[PDB]
Amino acid sequence: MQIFVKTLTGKTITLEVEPSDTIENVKAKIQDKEGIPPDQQRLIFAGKQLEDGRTLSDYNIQKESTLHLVLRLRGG
Amino acid sequence: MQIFVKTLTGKTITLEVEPSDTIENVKAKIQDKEGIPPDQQRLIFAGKQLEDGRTLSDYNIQKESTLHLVLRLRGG
Amino acid sequence: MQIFVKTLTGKTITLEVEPSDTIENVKAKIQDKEGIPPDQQRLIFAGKQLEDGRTLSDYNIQKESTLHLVLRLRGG
Amino acid sequence: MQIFVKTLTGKTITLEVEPSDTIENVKAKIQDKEGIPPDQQRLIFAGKQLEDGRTLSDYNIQKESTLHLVLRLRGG
Amino acid sequence: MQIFVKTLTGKTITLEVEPSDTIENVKAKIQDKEGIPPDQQRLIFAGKQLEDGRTLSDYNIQKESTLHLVLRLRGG
Amino acid sequence: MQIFVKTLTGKTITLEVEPSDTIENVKAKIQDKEGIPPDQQRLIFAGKQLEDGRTLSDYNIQKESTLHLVLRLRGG
Amino acid sequence: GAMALKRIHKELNDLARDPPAQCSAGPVGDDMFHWQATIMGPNDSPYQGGVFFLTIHFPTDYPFKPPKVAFTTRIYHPNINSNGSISLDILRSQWSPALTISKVLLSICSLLCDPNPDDPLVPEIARIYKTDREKYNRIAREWTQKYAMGGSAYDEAIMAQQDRIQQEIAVQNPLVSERLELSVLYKEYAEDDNIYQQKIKDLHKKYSYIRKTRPDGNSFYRAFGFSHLEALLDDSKELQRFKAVSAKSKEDLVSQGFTEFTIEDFHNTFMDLIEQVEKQTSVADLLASFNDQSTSDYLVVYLRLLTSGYLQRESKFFEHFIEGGRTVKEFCQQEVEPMCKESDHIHIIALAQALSVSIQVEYMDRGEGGTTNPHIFPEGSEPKVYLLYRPGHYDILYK
Amino acid sequence: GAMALKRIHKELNDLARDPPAQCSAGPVGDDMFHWQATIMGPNDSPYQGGVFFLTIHFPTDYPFKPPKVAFTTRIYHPNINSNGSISLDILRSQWSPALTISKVLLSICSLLCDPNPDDPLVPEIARIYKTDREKYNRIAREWTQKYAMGGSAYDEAIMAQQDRIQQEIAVQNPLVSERLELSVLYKEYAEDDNIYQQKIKDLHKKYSYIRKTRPDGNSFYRAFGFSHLEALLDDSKELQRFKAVSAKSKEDLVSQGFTEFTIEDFHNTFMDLIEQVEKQTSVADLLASFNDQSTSDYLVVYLRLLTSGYLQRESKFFEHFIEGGRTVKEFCQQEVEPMCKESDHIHIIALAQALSVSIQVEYMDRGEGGTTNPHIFPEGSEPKVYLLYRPGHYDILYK
Amino acid sequence: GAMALKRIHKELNDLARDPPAQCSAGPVGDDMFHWQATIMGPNDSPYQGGVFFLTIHFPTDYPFKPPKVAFTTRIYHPNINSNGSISLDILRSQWSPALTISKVLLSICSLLCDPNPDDPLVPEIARIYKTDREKYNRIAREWTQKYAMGGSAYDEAIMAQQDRIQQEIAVQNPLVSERLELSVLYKEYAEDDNIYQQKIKDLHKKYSYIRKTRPDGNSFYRAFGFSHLEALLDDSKELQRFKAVSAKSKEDLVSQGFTEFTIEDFHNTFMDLIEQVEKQTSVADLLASFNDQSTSDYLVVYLRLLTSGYLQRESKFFEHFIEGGRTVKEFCQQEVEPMCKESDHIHIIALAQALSVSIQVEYMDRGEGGTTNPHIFPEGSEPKVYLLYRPGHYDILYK
Repeated sequence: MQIFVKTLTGKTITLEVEPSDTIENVKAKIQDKEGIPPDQQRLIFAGKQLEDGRTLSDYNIQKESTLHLVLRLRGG
Repeated sequence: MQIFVKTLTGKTITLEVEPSDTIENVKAKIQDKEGIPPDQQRLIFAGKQLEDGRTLSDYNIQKESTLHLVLRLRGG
Repeated sequence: MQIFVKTLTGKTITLEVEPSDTIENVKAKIQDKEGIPPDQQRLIFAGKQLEDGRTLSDYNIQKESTLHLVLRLRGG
Repeated sequence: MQIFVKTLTGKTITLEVEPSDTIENVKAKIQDKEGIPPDQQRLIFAGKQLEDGRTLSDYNIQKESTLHLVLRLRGG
Repeated sequence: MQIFVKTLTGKTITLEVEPSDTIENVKAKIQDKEGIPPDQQRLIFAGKQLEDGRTLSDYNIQKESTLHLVLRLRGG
Repeated sequence: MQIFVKTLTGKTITLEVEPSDTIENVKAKIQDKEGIPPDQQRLIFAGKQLEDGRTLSDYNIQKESTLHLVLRLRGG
Repeated sequence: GAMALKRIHKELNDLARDPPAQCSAGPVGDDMFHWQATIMGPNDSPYQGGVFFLTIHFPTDYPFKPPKVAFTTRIYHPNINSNGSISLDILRSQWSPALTISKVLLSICSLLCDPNPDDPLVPEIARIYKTDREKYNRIAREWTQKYAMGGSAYDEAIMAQQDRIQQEIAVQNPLVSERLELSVLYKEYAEDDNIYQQKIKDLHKKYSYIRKTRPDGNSFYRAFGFSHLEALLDDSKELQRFKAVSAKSKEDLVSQGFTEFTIEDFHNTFMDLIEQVEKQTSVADLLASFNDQSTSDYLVVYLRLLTSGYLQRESKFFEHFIEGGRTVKEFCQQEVEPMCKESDHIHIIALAQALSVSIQVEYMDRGEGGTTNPHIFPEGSEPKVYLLYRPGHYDILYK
Repeated sequence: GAMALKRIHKELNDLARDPPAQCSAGPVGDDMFHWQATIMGPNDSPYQGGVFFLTIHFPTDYPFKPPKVAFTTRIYHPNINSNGSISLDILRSQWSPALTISKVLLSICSLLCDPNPDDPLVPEIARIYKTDREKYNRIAREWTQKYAMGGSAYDEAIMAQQDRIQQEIAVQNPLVSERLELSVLYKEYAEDDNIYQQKIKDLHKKYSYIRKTRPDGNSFYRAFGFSHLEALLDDSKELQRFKAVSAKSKEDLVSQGFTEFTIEDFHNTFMDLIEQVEKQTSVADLLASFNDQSTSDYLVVYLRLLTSGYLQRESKFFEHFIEGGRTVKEFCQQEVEPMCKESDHIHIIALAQALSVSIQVEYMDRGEGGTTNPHIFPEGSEPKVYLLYRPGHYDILYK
Repeated sequence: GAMALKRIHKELNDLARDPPAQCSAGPVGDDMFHWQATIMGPNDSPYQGGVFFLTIHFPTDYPFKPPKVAFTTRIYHPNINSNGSISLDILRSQWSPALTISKVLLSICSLLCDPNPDDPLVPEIARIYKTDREKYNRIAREWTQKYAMGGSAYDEAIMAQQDRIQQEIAVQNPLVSERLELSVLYKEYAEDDNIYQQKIKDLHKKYSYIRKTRPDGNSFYRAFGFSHLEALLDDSKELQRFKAVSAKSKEDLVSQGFTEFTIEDFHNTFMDLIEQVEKQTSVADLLASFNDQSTSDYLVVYLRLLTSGYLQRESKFFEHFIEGGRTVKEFCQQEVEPMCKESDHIHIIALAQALSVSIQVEYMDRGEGGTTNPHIFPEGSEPKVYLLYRPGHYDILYK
């Protein structure tokens, strides 16, 4: 069970996850890789916004799905 | 001590608790009266979303304080 | 008998005048307030350019009319 | 001494004056012949608009000099 | 037998040549005047590009024709 | 020694020369067989255009080397 | 695409309805999706006295995406980088399709008087403003003095002022009003004012009707033109002569050094206006022509051109009739040829002699008697066209 | 002119066919001859993380002359001057008419990863790169950090990301699907997943059919609207009341401070949608209306506006029901009024009370039983409109 | 209004009528209200050798308001700030509606040679110029050297030069002349020139008629194409084979790495030209096709593409036949694919082998005899298409 997440550049990250993993947990792994703080992250699967406190299994994210990392930028 | 929780539908519910009762425990106590499963509940005390792990006195919820019940229901 | 004159900014000045007052006299009061020399001033009431040597009464400027201060800038 | 004043209409008028005669006095003397009220008159001697207070020898108007009569008439 | 060559500015140079003169010879005279190295020169008569090793007579350049100096600029 | 020269039309011509023979001489020897005047000829040996003054051993053309004949023909 | 454009037009309509004096914006030339905003430094700011330009690019899909807005003028401010990007979030995440570009505009105008060191775009300026306000105000004033005060800017600002003014004037009066009983003049003046009211009595003696014109600066040429065409709306021969001299006038002008292709259009509008009057149409139709913006204005331009032409032609005659050291052609280039410049007696005589026609003007200011004295100048003629002069303004009079 | 324009259209078609993720370009608003290119700093560059903008001006005669292309964003590079001019020669002497603007684009994108110190535009940078690469990479990274990373650029980039995402989503699902047997849901989930499959069994108990909507962020408003109109596709009086309250709603909104002319169009689309249902047309026709982009979207906008309106009207009631320190109007401006923002329970109750209508929602996530519990909220009513909630997404249910 | 646009078109017509060599301006791509001016530093200036760009924005209401004009190129001058604003007042207060943008242009061009320290925009530069002229000239020259001399402008300038040149050439000769008796050639040369005249005698021996083409750089492809189609204007089978190979040629090219959608249009023009000849129309009609700019040019482009295609296909054959160290594909990208580049022997053989057709060329320069020698190259074939080569130029010959 591994997942794929595309960033703004078109760059793809690969992640080691389980269907029962929290979304914020995933955001945390992405932080461990790229360095983007979790709160600056907004994740999207199949057009759906992923709540921090839910699990991959809740959103029907199966093996080798493709996620999206959209950065919410502070309004400056 | 007893507590108040106002649903978004306008309804108000009185609950029987103690300062050491966990949030999850309270959500269960709401499921008893209103039949709504805990994982579908998000309750707010004064602008702050309450996390399941914490107790009542953790958030400084005293006698006769008023909570606010909202359903999970985030979609688009 | 008091008059209103809008500047370039949309800023409005209030002035104490009489219908028999000279236009250059008014330009002089405006100089006393803002500091704009009279010759740098061009006054407009109801789309009409106001001659320096005439009187308010000549131009039909009644109580609480609205004038316009347009600055003729030296051509540099 | 006597003087010349050319109207803009092409007409030329001869006037009876003396070097100490004021401009207003002369404008009156023009009102006599041509019937035009003084306050409607602006007369120019060699590019310079003559002010009502001054005399003739003030502007160095000698014998047989030529003035130029124009009406007030400024509008838009 | 003298020739005319217009530069980029619209500036016209006059040159002393003979119909049997080489094109590179002409480019050389232009170098002697303006200071433009021959290799930076591209000459045009009647829309035709002039080969370095040919003669004016080859291109039908008669007395008082008009040439064109277009500078090939190094690509930087 | 004898030499080879390939025309652009696909034809191949064998010539009788010696290392001290000038390029112009060779172009004449080509005019003999193919009837093409020398000044209309540009021949290339290994990417390098041969100048009329030089000899064969100048360009290091050995026994059984292959030249390439192209016509002048530059226009537009 | 389509609905986006339509919407942009609606927004421009709204912004034109209630014009802001301090901050306005509008399309650049032809382009509807490219606007330029002119916002004035608010008084009681450090930015006071400055003029700041913005560029506005409407996305091809609108209102659904917010407009892209940025300062071209450099400005010192915690929420605006020297790159020019504005940091308020109704332009980014908080944008509703129901919002107007006007709301955005005064959102920025508001952002000037009251900055936002909460969520700063420029951390350093934020720090300065939040801690030492002296330095902030001083620096900001210096930056205004440098970048916002240039000799480009002030021209644009004043241009905007003028446009606002005669837009209000435009919505107030039409270019040429319908024929009016001059009793209406009684309303224009206070009962407190006796002298004017009685001069209106005296004017009521001589003339039955009055036709008002816009106080746009061109009022003399507008009135003169309209009344003089309406005069030949009947007379058979006068129309012919007028048409002839007006036709030759173009050639005279071109020969006088005016570039033909430019004045050709204006001449065309003029001759077309003579054409509507050629075979008589009721006054209301040519009036309808005169109330069209560009037609009327083109006519005004041509009349000014004629004025300047005859002025320079006879130049050694008028040369001593002008105040100042200006030559005659300089006077033409300054006080006559350009639009919206006020006209004087010299202009009237010049235009009259240019078209070879008669004019009478009733001067009404402050009389010793109620008498408002007439002025007829071709000398001693019998003019059939009458104008009312009040200070700063010309109108048409009908006997 | 003609063929140049046609060609430009062809090139845009080709570039749209196989979109580059890193470097894309397109027309600015209306103008076909003016394009803006967004090219991303390639990873394993110094330019990594940066976003660089280009302007592209197609000559009036095209393809015969090459397009004029230049960086608006400042960049450190031997082949690009701080003036912005790009020094590769397919843009100057080597340009064939057979070349595409795409070729140019990836020619530049290639020029980034692999510069060209052979024929340098900027001699100094060339020297630095050719000799000391450390300094080059460091400086280039700093320049990227300064000029290419601004809070503008990034907005545009992320905008592009979003657009790509819901373009893929768009080609995946239609805005509103045809009425479907909900057995199809069985396909959406793995056989490995038992709990969901059995909750689908339990959902199959209660409801016969399902109608899917696009996961575009507006799915709730879209579903709610469609199903609630389709509900009055028959009922005679309900259509009347709904039409009445929806008609008054505009006036309430305008009176609530919304600018009328903007919301007028959206209101019009709404009322027209009520008009198609007024005299009953088969569900397929109003569905055909809902599958048009801008019509459906306009409707969504209006529903959001109603939501915000009633939210602010009753504001002191909802005030304590919202997480965070935001006021109610701030919550409206952020989480409701703008498009594509997710909707919550508060939104549903608000819209329901706004139109005074009944709603039932079937919550399906992970059950202790197979039971998917209903929620009916007007309190204790008898709702004829049913919606299926799955996490992150709303759908329509038919009993 | 739209009269503004019409006027702008008139002004562009006037500016095109009498083109200034030093300072010209014109619209940017599609936009009529946005122009770019290219003004050259006048000789006997400090600004000599420099190229200065201006932007011109015509107000939506024109001529009534003056155009907004500013230098994009930085310049040292008392009347122009580094902000770019020009300080002459025909652009501000003195603007008449009768003025032309050309007048403005040479007003600025005049402002360069003769500045105006009377009413300075930049007080310091004014002081320097008025007091020490040495320093002024030196500094101004340095500023020219820096800002105005960049590798970006010079391209545009030279582009303009080229355009002027083949515009004159265009008005001189048509793309393809009518069939002419070659006695006309006698007129082209002086009686002083014996050798050429007698070579014309010798050419008169072999050929009856001559058809001239434009010396635009494409003359070979133009002539080759026209004469080779006109050749199959009768022959039944040759038209078929030519059509077949020309049809397959597109697929070969696309397969060779050329982007299809670009070359598709050119291929279409080619095949349409074969279509006009398919069912025979008189030579005059296809000639009428060849005298249309873009049709003929599109054909030329395709012929160049074929040339390059077969050149790269057989590349290891031609590889040693090219001067310089260039590879074959580089040679194609440089000396063949782009328009207006001169063609050589290699091009002729390549195109001939590409279409599999026969060609004969009569070389006429300076003979030892009057003899102008033929060249037939497919080797030893019997060519029905004849061309006249004179140095720098190709023409068609008819026996």
